[PDB]
Amino acid sequence: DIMVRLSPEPDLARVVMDDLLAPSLLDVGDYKIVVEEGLPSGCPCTTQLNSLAHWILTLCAMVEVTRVDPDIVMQESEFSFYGDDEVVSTNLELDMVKYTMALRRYGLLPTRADKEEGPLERRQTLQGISFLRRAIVGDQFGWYGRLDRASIDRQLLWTKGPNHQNPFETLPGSQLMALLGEAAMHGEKYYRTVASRVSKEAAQSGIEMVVPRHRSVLRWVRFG
Amino acid sequence: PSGTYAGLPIADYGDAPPLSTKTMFWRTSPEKLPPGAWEPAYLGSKDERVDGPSLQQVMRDQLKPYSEPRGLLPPQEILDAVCDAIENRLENTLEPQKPWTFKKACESLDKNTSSGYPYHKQKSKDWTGSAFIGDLGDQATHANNMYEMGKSMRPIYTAALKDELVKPDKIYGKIKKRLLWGSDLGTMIRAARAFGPFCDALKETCIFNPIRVGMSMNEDGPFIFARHANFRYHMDADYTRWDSTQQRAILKRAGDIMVRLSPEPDLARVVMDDLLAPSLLDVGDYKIVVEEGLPSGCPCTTQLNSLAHWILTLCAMVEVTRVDPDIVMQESEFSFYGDDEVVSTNLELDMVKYTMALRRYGLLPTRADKEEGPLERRQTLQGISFLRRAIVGDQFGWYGRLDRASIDRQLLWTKGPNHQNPFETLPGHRPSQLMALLGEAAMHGEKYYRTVASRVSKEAAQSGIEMVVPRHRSVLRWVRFGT
Amino acid sequence: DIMVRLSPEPDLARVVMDDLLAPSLLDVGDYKIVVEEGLPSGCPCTTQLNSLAHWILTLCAMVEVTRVDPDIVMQESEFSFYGDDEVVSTNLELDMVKYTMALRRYGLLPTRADKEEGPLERRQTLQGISFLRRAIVGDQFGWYGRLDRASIDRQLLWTKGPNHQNPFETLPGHRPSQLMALLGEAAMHGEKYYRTVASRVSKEAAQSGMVVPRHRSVLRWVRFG
Repeated sequence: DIMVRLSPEPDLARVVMDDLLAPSLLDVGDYKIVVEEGLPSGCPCTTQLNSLAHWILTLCAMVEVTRVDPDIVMQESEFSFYGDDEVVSTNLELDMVKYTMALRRYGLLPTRADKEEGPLERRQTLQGISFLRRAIVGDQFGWYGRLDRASIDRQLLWTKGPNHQNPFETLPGSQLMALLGEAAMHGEKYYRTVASRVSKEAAQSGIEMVVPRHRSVLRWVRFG
Repeated sequence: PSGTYAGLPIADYGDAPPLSTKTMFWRTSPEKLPPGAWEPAYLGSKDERVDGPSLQQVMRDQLKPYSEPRGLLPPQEILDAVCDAIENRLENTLEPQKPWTFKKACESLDKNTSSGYPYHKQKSKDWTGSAFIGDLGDQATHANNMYEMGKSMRPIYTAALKDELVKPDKIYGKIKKRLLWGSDLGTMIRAARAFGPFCDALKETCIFNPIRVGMSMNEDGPFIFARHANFRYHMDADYTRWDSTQQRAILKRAGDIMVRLSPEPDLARVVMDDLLAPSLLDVGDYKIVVEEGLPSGCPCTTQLNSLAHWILTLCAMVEVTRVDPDIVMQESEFSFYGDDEVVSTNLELDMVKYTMALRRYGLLPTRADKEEGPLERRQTLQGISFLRRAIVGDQFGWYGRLDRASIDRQLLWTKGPNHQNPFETLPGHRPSQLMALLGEAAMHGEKYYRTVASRVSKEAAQSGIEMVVPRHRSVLRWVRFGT
Repeated sequence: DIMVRLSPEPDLARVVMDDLLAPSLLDVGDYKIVVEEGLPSGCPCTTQLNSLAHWILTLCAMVEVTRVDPDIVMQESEFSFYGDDEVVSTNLELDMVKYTMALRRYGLLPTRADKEEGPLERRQTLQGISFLRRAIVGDQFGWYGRLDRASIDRQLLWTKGPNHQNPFETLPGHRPSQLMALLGEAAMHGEKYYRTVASRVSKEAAQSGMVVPRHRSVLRWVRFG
């Protein structure tokens, strides 16, 4: 309804949204079944819609805990929503017990990092939080998001290509420089490791590639 | 052979010898023990002090914790960052070393301990003063050739029980005897050649790095404690079952650090992979498979354990404070000797969440009052314990002082050959240990020094020769300030 | 008196100290004059003696200011004395006004770093204070004393040799250990200054007839080694 009211052609978007949010027909191959609830995550705009829903739910929980009007929360808070992914920063003293209780009451499934039962954790610093598979870090140059180490090693182990049946087939056929950049934000040690791996790899395939110094590629990815 | 021994899988049959029923501790005088005094641990079915279980049952009781579910692993980003920080600090601190020869690795071993599998022979029985010969010589040569070839060998550990003075409740009440891991000569030599350079280079910087393995309390102690006292808050977690509760992944990170700093990294990688693989412990009846815990048999096991302790502590502090590990490391001073720690820091640490993260990692920290709850944090270094010493400070500086009870114990008990009745009086020599005891007693004042001096004079005037009991001030100056 | 009473032959040392502290005969070339006061800084022990005097004076001022006993001062404080050079660390709440007043009353001439009149400055951190012409610095590895930059550049500009008249004459002689020690002292200032000093040393070695290590190796050698 928000998206329609904010659209330049509200009646046509109203019809399209009513069609989108009606009980959906999912084709599982054998039959077409009717899914009445959940999110139909197929449409191109589904990410914005999902993010707006996340925003609504979060604000609702905070108004249920603080009992103050949503504008008060929203002027005292900064939200970041990408579908199911969130980062919530706020100045209000939030009772995390009741916050988690209200979240679980809505049907949601919030989880602690230790995967144990109990209330959600709130920290006094943004460092360490994860967003878009990256960790939020800060230094004398400012804040940044750095891809975790597992994803870098993983993309060093696997490359994308045409569809095949045995995942352990080696492909006899860019991304390496992006991996080098993402590894530069982890220090000179990990950069040296990744640089050795890429140098050994690219000398077994295609063409040679310059392996920059840590400081140069770090400068390029941080301050472009 | 299949089955389950003490909750742990069975792999093969046991070639280990029977558990020792003797003790090395002798009484110094035929007088009656004071009530509540300490006595050597339970000695088996032949122990005439109590009727207790078999030593096999006590070893089973000590092996039960190794079957227990592990704790949670720290967050991966924190772990990677802290391991990189530790490795970088060691690179900045450690002096590069030259690879160890077979001769140097063979001369580094203690020849008064068992060779382990398969001979269980005292190393000195096949020692020439230069290299190994005989059975132990062939074992050593095979281990060395496999080391040079970069080929893997699986270590076979031998289980034993520790002979030591324990509180009487551990003898006349619920009987307990600490579990010891002995290693085989081949694995000893492999680990020596691999990590001798690293351990020695770490020992040369026992003052500037928290791994305090190899330090001398009387010479290097005061500096360590002044460095600690430069900081605001001080704590000691005093973990219970440190080795049983360790996770092999943390030990693998520590071993990666130890290998990356070694002069022969490819060979040390193979040796560490062999050390940290599922361990084969020989409990006498069977050879069982211990998949987790710490195999505390190898010569480098102390450095490895200390590094793991460092990793875990830093991880917990970074998980609570969310500040970078190097920032912690310049705002903190650690002292680690295996399971023993002293942590000094300026950061305002939420001891509740700190203890929560520690218990989440599988560790078992205990309060001083032995009651459950959060860890204690103090604003002074005074009272903290490290290497069985108490940290004290005065106008001359800081120092480590042996407790009074330990002094009384060493006055009551002396080490000698293995016997069956701990209350037998030793007719033999301790002319050197006694002077050290006099020095340790001097740090308690002239009264306690007079008492200890009376006891020493009485003990040496009823036996052998004698010695001149120096003035309090002279021996105090001698033990405090190097002479 | 302290130094004599602690010597193994106190009666023999007494006469020598009485001779040392008596009105001194200073030879200024034309005459031998009588210096009744001051410190005769010629004897081998003159530094220790001076330092002991420094100790006394410092302690006196503090007990005159704090009104607490000197042994309590000394167990609640840490002193460092090298003749006229000192570093005083203490936990006592010290009125720097009365401290400087008592020092100037004793004939001493304490000076601020900014060369302005007023009481002495006390800081809550040991970092930055100077002792033996070196600065006290601390890092994640511990504390250390590092020679200032000006002295390093000066020793790069000036070298010791035989006595001559024109200070701007260039010495034609071809210094190993001196330059290596200078490289070490420059290493404790960071890789930037170490690179500059290393370039200067190499350039000064291309006019004569060593291995210039990486910063980290020499840094570890001079810090821990």
